[PDB]
Amino acid sequence: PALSASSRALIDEFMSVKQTHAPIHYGHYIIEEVAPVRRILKFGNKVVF
Amino acid sequence: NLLLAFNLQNALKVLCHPRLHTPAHTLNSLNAAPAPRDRRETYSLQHRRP
Amino acid sequence: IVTPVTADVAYFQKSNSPRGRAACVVSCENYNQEVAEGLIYDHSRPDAAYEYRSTVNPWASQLGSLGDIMYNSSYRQTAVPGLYSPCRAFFNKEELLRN
Repeated sequence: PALSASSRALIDEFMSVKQTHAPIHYGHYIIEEVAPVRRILKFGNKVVF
Repeated sequence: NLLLAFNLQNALKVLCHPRLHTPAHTLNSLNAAPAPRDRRETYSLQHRRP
Repeated sequence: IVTPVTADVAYFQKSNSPRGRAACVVSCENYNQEVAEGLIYDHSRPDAAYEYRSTVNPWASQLGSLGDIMYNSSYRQTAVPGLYSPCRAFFNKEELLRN
Protein backbone atom coordinates (compact mmCIF):
# COMPACT_ATOMS: atom_id res chain seq x y z
CA PRO A 1 0.00 0.00 0.00
CA ALA A 2 1.23 3.43 -1.00
CA LEU A 3 0.77 6.54 1.11
CA SER A 4 -2.76 7.84 0.64
CA ALA A 5 -5.24 9.88 2.62
CA SER A 6 -8.57 11.65 2.34
CA SER A 7 -7.47 15.23 3.05
CA ARG A 8 -4.42 17.43 3.18
CA ALA A 9 -5.04 17.73 6.93
CA LEU A 10 -4.25 14.11 7.72
CA ILE A 11 -1.16 14.22 5.49
CA ASP A 12 0.17 17.29 7.26
CA GLU A 13 -0.57 15.58 10.57
CA PHE A 14 1.27 12.44 9.45
CA MET A 15 4.45 14.45 8.99
CA SER A 16 3.81 16.16 12.32
CA VAL A 17 4.01 13.15 14.65
CA LYS A 18 4.74 9.82 13.00
CA GLN A 19 4.22 7.70 16.11
CA THR A 20 1.03 9.42 17.27
CA HIS A 21 -0.79 10.13 14.01
CA ALA A 22 -4.44 9.15 13.91
CA PRO A 23 -4.88 6.54 11.16
CA ILE A 24 -8.67 6.93 11.21
CA HIS A 25 -10.32 10.30 11.73
CA TYR A 26 -14.12 10.77 11.89
CA GLY A 27 -14.92 10.05 8.28
CA HIS A 28 -11.53 10.46 6.67
CA TYR A 29 -8.79 7.86 6.63
CA ILE A 30 -5.05 7.73 6.03
CA ILE A 31 -2.80 4.82 5.11
CA GLU A 32 0.87 4.85 6.02
CA GLU A 33 2.97 3.29 3.27
CA VAL A 34 4.75 0.00 3.84
CA ALA A 35 7.05 -0.93 0.98
CA PRO A 36 10.34 -2.69 0.25
CA VAL A 37 11.83 0.74 -0.40
CA ARG A 38 11.41 3.03 2.60
CA ARG A 39 11.06 6.24 0.63
CA ILE A 40 11.73 9.48 2.48
CA LEU A 41 9.28 12.40 2.41
CA LYS A 42 10.01 16.13 2.64
CA PHE A 43 7.17 18.55 3.37
CA GLY A 44 9.14 21.69 4.00
CA ASN A 45 11.48 20.77 6.83
CA LYS A 46 9.54 18.04 8.65
CA VAL A 47 10.68 14.66 7.31
CA VAL A 48 9.76 11.04 8.00
CA PHE A 49 11.43 7.83 6.89
CA ASN B 1 7.27 14.56 -2.55
CA LEU B 2 4.63 16.42 -4.55
CA LEU B 3 1.19 16.25 -2.95
CA LEU B 4 -0.84 14.98 -5.88
CA ALA B 5 -4.61 14.49 -5.92
CA PHE B 6 -6.84 11.70 -7.22
CA ASN B 7 -10.42 12.84 -7.72
CA LEU B 8 -13.05 11.30 -9.97
CA GLN B 9 -11.82 13.23 -13.03
CA ASN B 10 -8.79 10.98 -13.33
CA ALA B 11 -11.10 8.01 -12.84
CA LEU B 12 -13.27 9.22 -15.73
CA LYS B 13 -10.92 7.70 -18.32
CA VAL B 14 -11.71 4.20 -17.00
CA LEU B 15 -15.19 4.57 -15.49
CA CYS B 16 -16.63 5.76 -18.82
CA HIS B 17 -15.39 3.18 -21.18
CA PRO B 18 -18.31 1.06 -22.44
CA ARG B 19 -16.39 -2.15 -21.71
CA LEU B 20 -17.09 -1.35 -18.07
CA HIS B 21 -20.75 -0.79 -19.01
CA THR B 22 -21.45 -3.86 -21.07
CA PRO B 23 -22.80 -7.06 -19.48
CA ALA B 24 -22.11 -9.23 -22.54
CA HIS B 25 -18.77 -10.53 -21.30
CA THR B 26 -19.94 -11.43 -17.81
CA LEU B 27 -23.11 -13.02 -19.18
CA ASN B 28 -21.01 -14.90 -21.72
CA SER B 29 -18.91 -16.13 -18.81
CA LEU B 30 -21.80 -17.07 -16.53
CA ASN B 31 -23.73 -18.94 -19.22
CA ALA B 32 -20.55 -20.85 -20.08
CA ALA B 33 -20.13 -22.04 -16.50
CA PRO B 34 -19.77 -25.78 -15.81
CA ALA B 35 -21.77 -25.66 -12.55
CA PRO B 36 -24.49 -22.99 -12.42
CA ARG B 37 -26.70 -22.03 -9.49
CA ASP B 38 -28.44 -24.81 -7.58
CA ARG B 39 -31.72 -23.00 -6.92
CA ARG B 40 -33.59 -20.60 -9.17
CA GLU B 41 -36.30 -17.96 -8.78
CA THR B 42 -39.75 -17.39 -10.23
CA TYR B 43 -41.42 -14.40 -8.59
CA SER B 44 -41.30 -11.06 -10.45
CA LEU B 45 -39.00 -12.18 -13.24
CA GLN B 46 -40.76 -10.36 -16.08
CA HIS B 47 -44.03 -8.53 -16.64
CA ARG B 48 -46.99 -10.77 -17.43
CA ARG B 49 -49.63 -9.49 -19.81
CA PRO B 50 -53.11 -8.92 -18.37
CA ILE C 1 3.03 37.96 -10.44
CA VAL C 2 -0.75 38.04 -10.17
CA THR C 3 -2.56 34.77 -9.41
CA PRO C 4 -6.04 33.53 -8.61
CA VAL C 5 -6.82 32.98 -4.95
CA THR C 6 -7.62 29.32 -5.65
CA ALA C 7 -4.03 28.27 -6.29
CA ASP C 8 -3.40 25.77 -3.53
CA VAL C 9 -0.84 26.44 -0.82
CA ALA C 10 0.48 22.88 -1.18
CA TYR C 11 1.83 23.98 -4.55
CA PHE C 12 4.04 26.58 -2.90
CA GLN C 13 5.74 24.51 -0.19
CA LYS C 14 7.61 22.71 -2.96
CA SER C 15 10.30 24.30 -5.10
CA ASN C 16 8.11 24.86 -8.12
CA SER C 17 8.17 27.47 -10.86
CA PRO C 18 6.53 30.85 -10.11
CA ARG C 19 4.23 30.52 -13.10
CA GLY C 20 1.92 27.55 -13.48
CA ARG C 21 3.53 24.96 -15.70
CA ALA C 22 6.93 23.63 -14.65
CA ALA C 23 9.08 24.27 -17.72
CA CYS C 24 10.87 20.99 -18.36
CA VAL C 25 14.25 22.12 -19.64
CA VAL C 26 15.15 18.92 -21.51
CA SER C 27 12.28 16.60 -20.41
CA CYS C 28 10.19 18.19 -23.14
CA GLU C 29 12.63 17.41 -25.96
CA ASN C 30 16.21 18.12 -27.05
CA TYR C 31 16.23 20.57 -30.00
CA ASN C 32 12.59 20.84 -30.96
CA GLN C 33 10.22 23.77 -31.30
CA GLU C 34 6.75 22.28 -30.69
CA VAL C 35 7.37 20.07 -27.63
CA ALA C 36 9.23 22.64 -25.52
CA GLU C 37 6.69 25.25 -26.60
CA GLY C 38 4.12 22.49 -26.15
CA LEU C 39 5.13 21.63 -22.60
CA ILE C 40 5.60 25.32 -21.70
CA TYR C 41 2.68 27.18 -23.28
CA ASP C 42 0.05 24.82 -24.72
CA HIS C 43 -2.27 23.84 -21.88
CA SER C 44 -3.80 20.92 -23.75
CA ARG C 45 -1.59 18.66 -21.65
CA PRO C 46 -0.98 18.89 -17.90
CA ASP C 47 2.52 19.69 -16.73
CA ALA C 48 5.02 17.02 -15.77
CA ALA C 49 4.72 17.54 -12.02
CA TYR C 50 0.96 17.64 -11.41
CA GLU C 51 -0.87 15.49 -13.93
CA TYR C 52 -4.30 16.31 -12.48
CA ARG C 53 -4.33 19.92 -13.71
CA SER C 54 -2.73 21.89 -16.51
CA THR C 55 -1.68 24.99 -14.58
CA VAL C 56 -1.90 26.49 -11.13
CA ASN C 57 -2.61 29.93 -12.54
CA PRO C 58 -4.02 30.93 -15.94
CA TRP C 59 -2.85 34.53 -15.58
CA ALA C 60 0.82 33.68 -15.97
CA SER C 61 1.28 30.24 -17.51
CA GLN C 62 -0.43 31.06 -20.80
CA LEU C 63 1.38 32.53 -23.78
CA GLY C 64 -0.59 35.75 -23.88
CA SER C 65 -1.08 35.89 -20.14
CA LEU C 66 -0.36 38.82 -17.82
CA GLY C 67 2.87 37.26 -16.55
CA ASP C 68 4.14 37.18 -20.13
CA ILE C 69 2.83 40.65 -20.99
CA MET C 70 4.31 42.64 -18.15
CA TYR C 71 7.55 40.67 -17.84
CA ASN C 72 8.62 38.77 -20.94
CA SER C 73 10.11 40.98 -23.53
CA SER C 74 13.57 40.25 -24.86
CA TYR C 75 16.22 41.19 -22.30
CA ARG C 76 18.65 43.84 -23.55
CA GLN C 77 21.71 45.19 -21.78
CA THR C 78 21.12 48.64 -23.30
CA ALA C 79 17.55 49.13 -22.08
CA VAL C 80 16.87 52.72 -21.03
CA PRO C 81 15.37 51.72 -17.64
CA GLY C 82 17.96 48.97 -17.23
CA LEU C 83 16.54 47.73 -13.93
CA TYR C 84 16.66 44.06 -12.99
CA SER C 85 13.42 42.17 -12.51
CA PRO C 86 14.20 38.85 -10.78
CA CYS C 87 11.29 36.99 -12.31
CA ARG C 88 12.44 37.56 -15.90
CA ALA C 89 14.50 34.37 -15.82
CA PHE C 90 11.29 32.30 -15.66
CA PHE C 91 9.49 34.02 -18.52
CA ASN C 92 11.98 34.65 -21.34
CA LYS C 93 10.96 32.53 -24.33
CA GLU C 94 14.51 32.62 -25.68
CA GLU C 95 15.90 31.63 -22.28
CA LEU C 96 13.23 28.96 -21.76
CA LEU C 97 14.57 27.24 -24.89
CA ARG C 98 18.20 28.29 -24.39
CA ASN C 99 18.55 24.97 -22.52
